[PDB]
Amino acid sequence: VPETQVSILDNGLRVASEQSSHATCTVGVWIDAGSRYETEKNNGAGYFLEHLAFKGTKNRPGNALEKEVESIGAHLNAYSTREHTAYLIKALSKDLPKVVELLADIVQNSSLEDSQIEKERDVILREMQENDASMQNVVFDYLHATAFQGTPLAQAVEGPSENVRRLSRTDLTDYLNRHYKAPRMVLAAAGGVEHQQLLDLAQKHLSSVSPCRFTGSEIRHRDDALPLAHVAIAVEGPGWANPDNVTLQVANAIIGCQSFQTFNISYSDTGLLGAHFVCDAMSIDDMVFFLQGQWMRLCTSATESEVTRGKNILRNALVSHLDGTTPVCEDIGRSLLTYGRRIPLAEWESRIQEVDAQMLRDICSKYFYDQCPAVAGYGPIEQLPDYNRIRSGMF
Amino acid sequence: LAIVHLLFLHETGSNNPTGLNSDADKIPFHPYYTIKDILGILIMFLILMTLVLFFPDMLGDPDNYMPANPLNTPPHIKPEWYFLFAYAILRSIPNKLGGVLALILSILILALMPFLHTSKQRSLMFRPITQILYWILVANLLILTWIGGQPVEHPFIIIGQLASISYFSIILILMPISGIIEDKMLKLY
Ligand code: HEM
Repeated sequence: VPETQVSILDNGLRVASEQSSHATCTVGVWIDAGSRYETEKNNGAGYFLEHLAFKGTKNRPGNALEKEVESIGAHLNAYSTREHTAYLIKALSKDLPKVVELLADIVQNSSLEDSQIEKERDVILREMQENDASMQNVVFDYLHATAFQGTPLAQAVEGPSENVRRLSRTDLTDYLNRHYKAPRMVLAAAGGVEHQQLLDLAQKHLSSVSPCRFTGSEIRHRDDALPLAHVAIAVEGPGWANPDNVTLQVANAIIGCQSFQTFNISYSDTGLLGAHFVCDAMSIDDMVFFLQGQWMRLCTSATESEVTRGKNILRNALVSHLDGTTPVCEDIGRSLLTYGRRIPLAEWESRIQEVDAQMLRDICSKYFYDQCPAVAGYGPIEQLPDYNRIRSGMF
Repeated sequence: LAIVHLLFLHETGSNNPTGLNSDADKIPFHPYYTIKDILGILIMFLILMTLVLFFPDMLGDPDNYMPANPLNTPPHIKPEWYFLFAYAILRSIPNKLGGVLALILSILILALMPFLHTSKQRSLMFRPITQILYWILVANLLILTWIGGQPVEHPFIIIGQLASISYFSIILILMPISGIIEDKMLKLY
């Protein structure tokens, strides 16, 4: 697998690339700026700037931005999490000169038209009025909240409607001018790109860029008119950099009622490790029990075969050139923002093959057993057991 | 018979001190009302062992340690405290039969109690006049417990006669009339 080569410019912006023989490329800008860096007076600034970032910059007033990035034939995407913001474009590699330039203006000298500002306010607000339809997102945004209380991590990426209505260009300008610093930025490229050409384009454009504690808790939004119930139970994830994350991923691969997914969400030295399941009310209790059993099961039933199993499924999850440019870029941007380097797949394979059953049950015992859980329920959740009961697996 | 009790209750569930439908707020029993019952068991055992190990004869009558004199009798004979009032009631009615019947009714009046409920509210948490009548009922129950102890002579007798009259009149007459008045005050009747 070709190595990911990283350079660093005057601004501090990093320029990471991973050349591949695929023909198109996914060039993106990551920024270490999310809802964790907001201070409850600008709780929707990143989301609302993510809406305003494609509505024209001085150089591209009006629909120019979308038009050109449309004409070139590229797909323009952006997303925001609690810790990272990404503005990425997938286009024909021959379009690199075009691409970099457009992206530059997106992350700098973006001209928020107050006309649009008002418009987006409405968009965000109205969607939020309906964002309630995404029960799963709801469950996952209180889980974050209930656990990370009194901590920036709690505030959702979207932010409270209140703030959405009460936001102004200057505030946005601040978030933009405060959390868009060049040392906290990665220009990541994946696919048919040359690293020297991308470094020269980053020098030509973009060379101008200038606590958290886990709280055991439970939030039971009871609404009996909903047909199905969604319940998430989590404990404190190790973090992004913690080595044991890998032995925890294998544990998730061992676990894999209904829609019983498993998650290991990682933030800067914290996270949520757990399971989300949707079930008819009458079975919620049973399901809860099962999940708990499985976790302690890892603590007691790490059959080597299953250990291997989990390792293998993890082995087939690692992202690679095969997965495509975007998947890879995305990994390059997150790796330079979180680890400070791109971890190659050989190092991931070494960290997977060093995992055995004994260290898996050791790492699991440290995190699942005797760890107050964070419970978030939504729907007909009367038969969902209360905390004393949940924390008390007793088996 | 108690086992029957528990069954006839789970069909309906326990009541709450507000007297309202508690279906919106119910919790498990294992971790919430079990440790509470364990604490109550511990406190009841504390009172029982300080009754046994420190004052073992404050509730009994010394007469017990006297082998029965098939021939002689205790100058002062009294039924035990728990029933003291019961007999107090008897002592009150002049007629022997009357006493026996009233005595029985004393206990039975309770059974008769579910047919005397004339209020639209189940509990007495929001019913102050019937609360006053209830505490007057507890008061003259304590009075009847005291009278039973007292010997037959003035004025213990009159109190006994009144206390019994007041007991039966509060349970039979005063509480449903008070519940009607309380329903009238809330613009319900
Ligand atoms: C043999 C003696 C008795 C025993 C062992 C007994 C035991 C119990 C137990 C274990 C309960 C369930 C716990 C509770 O409700 O707090 C209960 C409930 C109840 N018992 Fe008794 N009981 C006895 C006599 C009585 C008598 C004489 C009455 C009537 C005056 C009575 C009226 C009730 C009522 C009304 C409840 C339901 C109260 C509620 O939960 O809101 N019991 N009993």
